[PDB]
Amino acid sequence: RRGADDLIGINAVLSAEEREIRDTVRSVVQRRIKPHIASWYEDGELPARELAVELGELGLLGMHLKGYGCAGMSAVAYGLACLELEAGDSGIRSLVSVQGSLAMYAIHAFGSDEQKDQWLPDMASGHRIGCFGLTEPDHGSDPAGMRTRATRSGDDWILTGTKMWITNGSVADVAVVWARTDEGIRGFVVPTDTPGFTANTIKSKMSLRASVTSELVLDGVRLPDSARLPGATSLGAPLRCLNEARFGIVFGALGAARDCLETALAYACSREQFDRPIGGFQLTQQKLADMTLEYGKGFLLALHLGRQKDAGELAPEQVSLGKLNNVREAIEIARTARTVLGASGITGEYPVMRHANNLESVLTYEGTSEMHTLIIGQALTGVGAFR
Amino acid sequence: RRGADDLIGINAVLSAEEREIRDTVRSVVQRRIKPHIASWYEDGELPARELAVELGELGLLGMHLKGYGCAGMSAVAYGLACLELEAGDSGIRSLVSVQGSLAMYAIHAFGSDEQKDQWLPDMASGHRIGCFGLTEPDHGSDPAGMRTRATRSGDDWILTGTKMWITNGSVADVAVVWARTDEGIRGFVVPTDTPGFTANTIKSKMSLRASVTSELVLDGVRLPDSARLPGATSLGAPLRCLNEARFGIVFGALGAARDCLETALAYACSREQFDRPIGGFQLTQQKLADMTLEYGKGFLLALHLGRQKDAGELAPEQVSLGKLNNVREAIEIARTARTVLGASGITGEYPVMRHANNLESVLTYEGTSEMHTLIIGQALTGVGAFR
Amino acid sequence: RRGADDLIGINAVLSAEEREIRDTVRSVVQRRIKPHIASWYEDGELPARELAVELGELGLLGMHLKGYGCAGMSAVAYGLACLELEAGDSGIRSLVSVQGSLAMYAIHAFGSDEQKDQWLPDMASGHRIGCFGLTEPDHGSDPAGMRTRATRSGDDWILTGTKMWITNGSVADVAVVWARTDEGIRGFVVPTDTPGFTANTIKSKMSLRASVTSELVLDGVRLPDSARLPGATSLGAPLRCLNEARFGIVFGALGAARDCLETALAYACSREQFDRPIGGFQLTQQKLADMTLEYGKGFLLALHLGRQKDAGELAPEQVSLGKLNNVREAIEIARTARTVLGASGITGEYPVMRHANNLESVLTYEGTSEMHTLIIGQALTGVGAFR
Amino acid sequence: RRGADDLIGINAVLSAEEREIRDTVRSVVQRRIKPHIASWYEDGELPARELAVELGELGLLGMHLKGYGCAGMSAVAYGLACLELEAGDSGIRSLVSVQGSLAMYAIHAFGSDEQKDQWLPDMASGHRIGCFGLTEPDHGSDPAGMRTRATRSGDDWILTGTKMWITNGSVADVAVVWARTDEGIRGFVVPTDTPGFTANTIKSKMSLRASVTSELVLDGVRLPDSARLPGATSLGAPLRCLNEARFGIVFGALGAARDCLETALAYACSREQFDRPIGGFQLTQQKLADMTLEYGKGFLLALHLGRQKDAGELAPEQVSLGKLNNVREAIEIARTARTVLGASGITGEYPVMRHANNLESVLTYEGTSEMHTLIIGQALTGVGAFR
Ligand SMILES: Cc1cc2c(cc1C)N(C[C@H](O)[C@H](O)[C@H](O)COP(=O)(O)OP(=O)(O)OC[C@H]1O[C@@H](n3cnc4c(N)ncnc43)[C@H](O)[C@@H]1O)c1[nH]c(=O)[nH]c(=O)c1N2
Ligand SMILES: Cc1cc2c(cc1C)N(C[C@H](O)[C@H](O)[C@H](O)COP(=O)(O)OP(=O)(O)OC[C@H]1O[C@@H](n3cnc4c(N)ncnc43)[C@H](O)[C@@H]1O)c1[nH]c(=O)[nH]c(=O)c1N2
Ligand SMILES: Cc1cc2c(cc1C)N(C[C@H](O)[C@H](O)[C@H](O)COP(=O)(O)OP(=O)(O)OC[C@H]1O[C@@H](n3cnc4c(N)ncnc43)[C@H](O)[C@@H]1O)c1[nH]c(=O)[nH]c(=O)c1N2
Ligand SMILES: Cc1cc2c(cc1C)N(C[C@H](O)[C@H](O)[C@H](O)COP(=O)(O)OP(=O)(O)OC[C@H]1O[C@@H](n3cnc4c(N)ncnc43)[C@H](O)[C@@H]1O)c1[nH]c(=O)[nH]c(=O)c1N2
Ligand SMILES: [Cl-]
Ligand SMILES: [Cl-]
Ligand SMILES: [Cl-]
Ligand SMILES: [Cl-]
Ligand SMILES: [Cl-]
Ligand SMILES: [Cl-]
Ligand SMILES: [Cl-]
Ligand SMILES: [Cl-]
Repeated sequence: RRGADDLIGINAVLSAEEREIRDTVRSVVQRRIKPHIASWYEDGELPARELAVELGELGLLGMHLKGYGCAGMSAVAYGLACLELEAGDSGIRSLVSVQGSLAMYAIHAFGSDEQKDQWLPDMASGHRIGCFGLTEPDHGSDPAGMRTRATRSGDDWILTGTKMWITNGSVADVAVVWARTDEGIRGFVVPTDTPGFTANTIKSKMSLRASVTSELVLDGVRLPDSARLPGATSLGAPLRCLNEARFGIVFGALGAARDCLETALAYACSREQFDRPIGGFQLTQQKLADMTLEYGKGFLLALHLGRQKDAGELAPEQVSLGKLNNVREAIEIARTARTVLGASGITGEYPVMRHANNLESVLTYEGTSEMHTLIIGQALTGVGAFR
Repeated sequence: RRGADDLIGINAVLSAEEREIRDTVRSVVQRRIKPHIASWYEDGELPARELAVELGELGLLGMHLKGYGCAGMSAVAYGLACLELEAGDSGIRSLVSVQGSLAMYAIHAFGSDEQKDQWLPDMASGHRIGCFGLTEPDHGSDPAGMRTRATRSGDDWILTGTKMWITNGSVADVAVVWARTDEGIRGFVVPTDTPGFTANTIKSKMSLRASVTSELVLDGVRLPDSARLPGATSLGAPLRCLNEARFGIVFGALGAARDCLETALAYACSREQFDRPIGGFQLTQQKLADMTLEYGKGFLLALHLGRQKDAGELAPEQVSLGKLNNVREAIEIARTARTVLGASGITGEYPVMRHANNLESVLTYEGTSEMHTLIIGQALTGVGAFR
Repeated sequence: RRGADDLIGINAVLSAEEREIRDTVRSVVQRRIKPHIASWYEDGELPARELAVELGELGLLGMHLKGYGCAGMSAVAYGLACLELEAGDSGIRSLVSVQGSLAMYAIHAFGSDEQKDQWLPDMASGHRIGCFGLTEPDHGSDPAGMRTRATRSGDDWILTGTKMWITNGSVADVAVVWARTDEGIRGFVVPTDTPGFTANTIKSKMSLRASVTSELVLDGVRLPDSARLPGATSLGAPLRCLNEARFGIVFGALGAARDCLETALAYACSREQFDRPIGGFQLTQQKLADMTLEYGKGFLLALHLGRQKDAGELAPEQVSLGKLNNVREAIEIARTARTVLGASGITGEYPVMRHANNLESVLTYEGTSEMHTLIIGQALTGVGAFR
Repeated sequence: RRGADDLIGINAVLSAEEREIRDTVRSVVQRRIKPHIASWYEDGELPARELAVELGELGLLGMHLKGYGCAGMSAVAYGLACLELEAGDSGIRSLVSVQGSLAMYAIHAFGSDEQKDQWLPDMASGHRIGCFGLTEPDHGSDPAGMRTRATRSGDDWILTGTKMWITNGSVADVAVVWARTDEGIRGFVVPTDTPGFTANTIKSKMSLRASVTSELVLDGVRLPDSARLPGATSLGAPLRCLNEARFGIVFGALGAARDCLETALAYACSREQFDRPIGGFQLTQQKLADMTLEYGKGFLLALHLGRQKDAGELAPEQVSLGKLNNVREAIEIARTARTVLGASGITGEYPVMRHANNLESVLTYEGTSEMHTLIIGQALTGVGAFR
């Protein structure tokens, strides 16, 4: 029996430095996440604040950023880290994506030196948690239509609106909030203790239950001009953040896929029915071959994109190739794997249903499958088809 | 806007009697199931005993059986009832399938007059709950390999083994248990208070959470010969029961599909993005068209099979056409529908994730997709390919 | 071994009258089409004029029309006839569709009594061949944009434009030609000997090679006002004709599917590999089950639509369900069947490649898959998404 | 507008040497193959002998072999060459695959020095054409079951049997023929002028029409022992040859895909319907995105396998990943591309139907999709499921 990674030949196309980072994160996941995750997911509650500190002190927050206590690792090493985190759980990887590639990235890329120096080192250590308030109840795929507004009042700004589906929102110390102004989209560094700001936890989730997801109500929150991100002057600012986060998801989704594929492979060799291992039936082999193919193609695509990113050669339409492909192929792998487990596959004895349900959120967030199709389509044709 | 049933033209191919039964069950579901189901599913607990009484007193237990207080309705009317029940929830329809088409059916078909007279009227009223113990930890798709044994001891039988994944097991008054004997497979009517018999509820389910699913331990349970089902003399007896239950699932799965499709259709007309209803985008219309097609083809297949069943013309390989097709197409409808809802689709605000997760169990139980493929294949070729 | 029709149970849902018509057409196909079709297809040439006479004298032209020597058969019987014709070859069924459901239908529905009396009886006998000139080089899916014009000159009309992909065009005696005028779309009965009218046969076809497909050049063709179809006053006139033809295709495509499925079933039982019939392998059974399911669902959909049509209950969006589904599922059946035949499947020893290539034209013509998706989508949502 | 190769970023992961070879072969294809291929394919006839000389003198026969006038290029460069050849036509690439990776390879790997010195330089120049006789009428996927026999007669061998579907057979000077003997499978270098040897061209092909495909009849062909390949002592010998040829197909199939994708991309930008380029509709963009993804994933898989092959790290189950994936994804690309062209796509004005029909043979030969599934399955599970 050859495992999927062995059959694909993954280690041989990575460096020793990359493999070391991957191995380090895998060990963190096996030790600190996997023993608890079934319970956190079932309960829909996790010690998010304590976990952020743990992960930050381990060097896992802001991994792809430079300075301020961050790891400054390569795009490929960061990708491998995300893959390992998500093999643990997509909710856990989501906490990390929002912290580093959304909230910290926004401050790193568009913030004043005062904002960077105030927030980034404590965010890298996990002692202060961020969130990224873009989506609203009525505006998700079309953030250009956002209705949260920032209006001037003397030297201050007044922020009024509601953000929805905001990861980490209820446990966040700081919110990077996007708003429309009379001169275009702007972003603000919003301490969550500011009067007028409330965060409400979303309950009854059937996906991403080991993550905090919130409504943010900005009920006329008054901020000084110094709270504005000076470098953010258009919708392109939040979109640059999304493209950073999307890259991590390109790798991350493959971790959930891998965990499911490995589960199905092991089960197909151990479980017998009709006097042979179920892996000895053609219909089982078809599934295992198909899943291994999409995992391997997805990994080679992710690695290619990461190598391009490190070389400085990576556009949003290229990231969209990876995001469109790897998330939908991952969720199909999870679904197929569950069928191989039969009834055993319907409980948290195995990770497959958790992965499959989690991947519903990953499929939708950071641009739906349709959004990525249209981004790629526009690149290929020169014609937008969003409207 | 035309709804899916209107576009397909369903009412015109049903009788007034059939439509009345359908409407009656729909009203029961809307009144007695839908207001509570989100909570029952989340909690993984429901008042199963009280619900059985409610459903029985409403005429909904043993619907397709004749006599003993049962409705004696046609195959088509029974199918429509199952569709409505499952549009409520597959777990609820499962409680009903096990009660009527498995446990009562077995007694009705193979029982002595003493067994029928003792058990069936109280089962039809819901005052006594049954379960059907075929599957074991190591034998599911291949029940011919079952290892639960029944051995003679004087005039008594001693039953020893474990059954697993048994719907209603922990709340059952009576268990119809299948065992191997020196002269072939036999079935027994096992009061669950018999010494040596225990039932343990399976927890941590990610599917069918509004149903009771159990392990049955038969630790040398001593029964008189009068507990044996006299008419059951081979594996064909439990298989006849499965074919009755499978028929109800052929219709039932379409109810979960319908509920999801209707949800997606309504949302596509109400939700706007990029300044139009999302139903005004081609990619949305593709989904809605594809889902409506598979729902309608699945319904026409179910109706055809039901008409054959009423005419006396329905073989197991024909039932397998419906079971193979309608469950996998239903789960694909649920999955696709969830994508149309975006983030809103990930909570129990909408029924789609519950339906999709429930359908995992329906896909596996009563013969997996692979089993039905091989049943149809053997019919088409004359050659078995199970081994 | 049960054949697909036997497993589905088709004869039991048809009348004796319907079965008789079906059987009669099957015999015509077996005797007059199947012995020659491989040669006609390879050559890309067939005795179309002689064949039209044969088919007309057999009662097969204008089958669903009433009067003028036409059969006046039901929608269901007509459908079954089309299925049998296409099981022979889609090109042959195309000749018939254009003759009856397009060219004759247009005259029957919108013509003057003079036009009907002049043309229809000789068209029903096959002694005069029609064609239906809607599509142009630059306008296919959007016939509202057609640029062929009809302009008044005294009491005459002058028709100027080019029609393209016109079945029967080079062998037609009469062309029903659609044109834009200052008062909307109009249709004309155009004798093909009219000065200025030329028809050029399209060559190098890789599909529908046993059909004549042509360019029509109307180079200022002068016609009296009596050539205008008086009842045709908008784009809805040619669209009504298309909806008649589409209905026949709903059934027709299933004939090509059936022929391929039957071929694969027979081969799977006869061909041995690895010491068993290839039908004894699970992967083969998967294909045979899947194909049989889509054939049967497609047939039940077609029959349902035909029963609605006879009852007067059939809208264009309902026809589109059948056209969208049955053509794409038929072509997938043909493709899958070819794989079962291995190398033997690549020559005209078997009909599968001819059917698969023919179905490319059927998938595109009478509204592409995308057009039908959007017709169904608009019906479901109330919102057009063509633009 | 970004082309597919540009969007994927292919040149940046190749060397200048690799790009030069690719470019050289592309120019040969554009100049010597593309102007004639529509006619050769339609006619089912090509100047195969003259073409072999042309290709050999250009260095394109035996590209991956060392010595004897062969190019000795890397696995990656050879792959790129095959991709370019097949973008021309799969039939043409097939002539090359059989010449180099089957017939020459067999002699190179298992032949005596006398055989190598006699045959290989004239095969590399194209002045002598080879074929590879493994498949028989009744044994294709299971060559272990072959019935062509070689029996000893004094110091001679007598070869008796029929080989079928043999590329280049009717134009071959030499046939590498596999036979069963009393001591296992053996291979023979068979001059085609040997008495008793006849080759018959297979006609009525609907695929690979620009290739010669033949029946070989070995009617008691008498050969000296020196005709035996000394190094071939089991079924593993012909299988090693297949694994060499399969590798070239992993790349080759992507060339047919590319040509189709490029065709669809150009057409989507040029063709207007409903007042916009058809590439401006969402359903068109979905197709273009999906095709580009599978082309790019397939290319990254091929390149990965080629890099492994050059490093000495490439097993048959790894080759099977590429063969299974790239051929079925290529044929799906061709099919999808044809739909984008509408009616224009059904003639040889565009290359898509030729590519799609050619790929039917590529899907089947060198191991069917099912064979590759089972090779991968056995590697993953340790259990064979062929029987
Ligand atoms: C658990 C979780 C966590 C988060 C988030 C979501 C979830 C579920 N998101 C929000 C996420 O980014 C958001 O859900 C997506 O952008 C999709 O937006 P909507 O859900 O509003 O769907 P929306 O209403 O946009 O779309 C609904 C459906 O219509 C389709 N559609 C929309 N426009 C279309 C068009 N023009 N053409 C074709 N189809 C179209 C969509 O693809 C989708 O299928 C978030 N956000 C945030 O700011 N910060 C965060 O931390 C997170 N985290
Ligand atoms: C919630 C719920 C509720 C119930 C039940 C299940 C569940 C999940 N069932 C049990 C159910 O019938 C059982 O799960 C199925 O028969 C499948 O058996 P296993 O789960 O053991 O899978 P099993 O181990 O048989 O199969 C595992 C996988 O291997 C495949 N496979 C097996 N044999 C194969 C072959 N020869 N060729 C190809 N593939 C093959 C299967 O298709 C599946 O994908 C049950 N039972 C009962 O007796 N009473 C009840 O009330 C219920 N209720
Ligand atoms: C062999 C044969 C025979 C005939 C015919 C065709 C063929 C191949 N037809 C013509 C046929 O009706 C025509 O090909 C189709 O209507 C499609 O039009 P075009 O080929 O111009 O494609 P067109 O250019 O319209 O479309 C090209 C592609 O773009 C897509 N597309 C177009 N608009 C779109 C939109 N708004 N949104 C999304 N996608 C869109 C299409 O679905 C297609 O995939 C015909 N005609 C006739 O009048 N009489 C006849 O007898 C016949 N017979
Ligand atoms: C144009 C062209 C050109 C060539 C060739 C073919 C063609 C079409 N081939 C022959 C080719 O290698 C051969 O067609 C394939 O190996 C498949 O064998 P059969 O066609 O006999 O199908 P076969 O009869 O083996 O299989 C029929 C079907 O059954 C399936 N099947 C078979 N066994 C199965 C199993 N155990 N489980 C599941 N499914 C199974 C197959 O996958 C296939 O779908 C060839 N050969 C050669 O020696 N030299 C050459 O040059 C060429 N060239
Ligand atoms: Cl991050
Ligand atoms: Cl746009
Ligand atoms: Cl029941
Ligand atoms: Cl069997
Ligand atoms: Cl007709
Ligand atoms: Cl529109
Ligand atoms: Cl070669
Ligand atoms: Cl084997």
